[PDB]
Amino acid sequence: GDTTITVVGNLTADPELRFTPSGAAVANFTVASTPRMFDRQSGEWKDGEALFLRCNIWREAAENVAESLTRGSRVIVTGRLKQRSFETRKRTVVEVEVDEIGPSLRYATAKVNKA
Amino acid sequence: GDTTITVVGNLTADPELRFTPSGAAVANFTVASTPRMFDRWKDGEALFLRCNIWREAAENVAESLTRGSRVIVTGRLKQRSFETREGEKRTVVEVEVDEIGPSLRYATAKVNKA
Amino acid sequence: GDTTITVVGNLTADPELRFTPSGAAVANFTVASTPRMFDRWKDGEALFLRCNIWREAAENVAESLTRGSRVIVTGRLKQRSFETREGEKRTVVEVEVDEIGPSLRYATAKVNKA
Amino acid sequence: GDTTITVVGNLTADPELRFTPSGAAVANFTVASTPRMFDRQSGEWKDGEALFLRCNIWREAAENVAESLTRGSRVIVTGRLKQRSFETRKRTVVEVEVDEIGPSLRYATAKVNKA
Repeated sequence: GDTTITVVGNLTADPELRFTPSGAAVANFTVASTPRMFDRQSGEWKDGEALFLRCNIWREAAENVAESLTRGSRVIVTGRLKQRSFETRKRTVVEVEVDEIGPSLRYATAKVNKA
Repeated sequence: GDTTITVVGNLTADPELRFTPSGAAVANFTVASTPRMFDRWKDGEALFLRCNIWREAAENVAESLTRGSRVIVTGRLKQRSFETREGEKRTVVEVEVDEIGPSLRYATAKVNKA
Repeated sequence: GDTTITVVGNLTADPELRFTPSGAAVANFTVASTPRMFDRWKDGEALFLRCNIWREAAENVAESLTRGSRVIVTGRLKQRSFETREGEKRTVVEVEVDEIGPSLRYATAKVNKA
Repeated sequence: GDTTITVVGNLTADPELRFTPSGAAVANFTVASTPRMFDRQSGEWKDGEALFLRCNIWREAAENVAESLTRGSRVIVTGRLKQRSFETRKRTVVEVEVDEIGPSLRYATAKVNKA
């Protein structure tokens, strides 16, 4: 029993594809979820918190991401919340191990190809 | 305090775009979600959820997706209690979609930016 | 790849503890979840989910909760397509519970550690 | 549209109740979600990642938490993911603004009182 979450947002930049020594592909990126707060006084719905989530995806699904998504795409993401330890000069970070992901058809249309 | 859910699965039938005489557009599609563990091992159970999305998105949906497409759907769980004048006691569930996209798990897609 | 949901709401009726002749214990309860925004404004819509939990938890549930209790439920969305030999075409949904607890939003509780 | 999540875990310590200058109560705590990985070789299900989430809850619901929960209780939590900026000597942190919360009846029974 892991802690999963769905994140809707935009990619801060282009997907970053590298390779492990053994050859498996990995893509990393952050998504930016911006909520809209109502403001029951002056103006209608405004822009809320930031929320920058670093997700990393693997092997052949990561290959697909690198080929389909770019800077500032609106995506839907579902994944597991992981926690990593980085060294000072020492605390934690929170990332999203991606299970599924795809371009949101809210403001865009897509041309899909199955493998 | 609405109950929301995320659902991954494949569409069971091409989307059904329709227009309200008020000029608004609507898409209806149902998602079939099916677990699948492996070895000694495969398949297991299923879930069919009637879904609907409104406005622009609905048009993009009907243009981008087809039967069998693996989509990720997020939305709200709506429920109605129909009939009683027949004796019975029926109930149905649907999902008012917020966001939806094709999955890039087994596919690649060219996202025509629009 | 199971579809899970979180649900907040009140129990509609005291839990129904039962024992299987195999010595296992089972709890059945349905949650009613109802949105409620305010001013000019109150109430709106509803959701009834048949729930079931097994084993130890089931015993604790039947001892801790009653009708009207506000619980937080997390679990799995199970669905069955019953009947057809009647002409019709019925479908029902239930929730196989993983975790459940009373909500401390409008209540306090003394958690007898056990 | 915020990013919400459900966290099941245990409180690392006792709830910490303070008060804003105006009088509103606030409770803070971290929950510890430990997943169990199967290990299809030697041993059955093991203990997985850590996952420490700092949740903070407000006014009169926080009062209720401070009165009902203690060190190492198993709780269910549902909330929004917030991101805060702390000063170096400068990056971000991720916390959970709690909506609802309660003791899980998995291994414990509870005696509830309505207000």
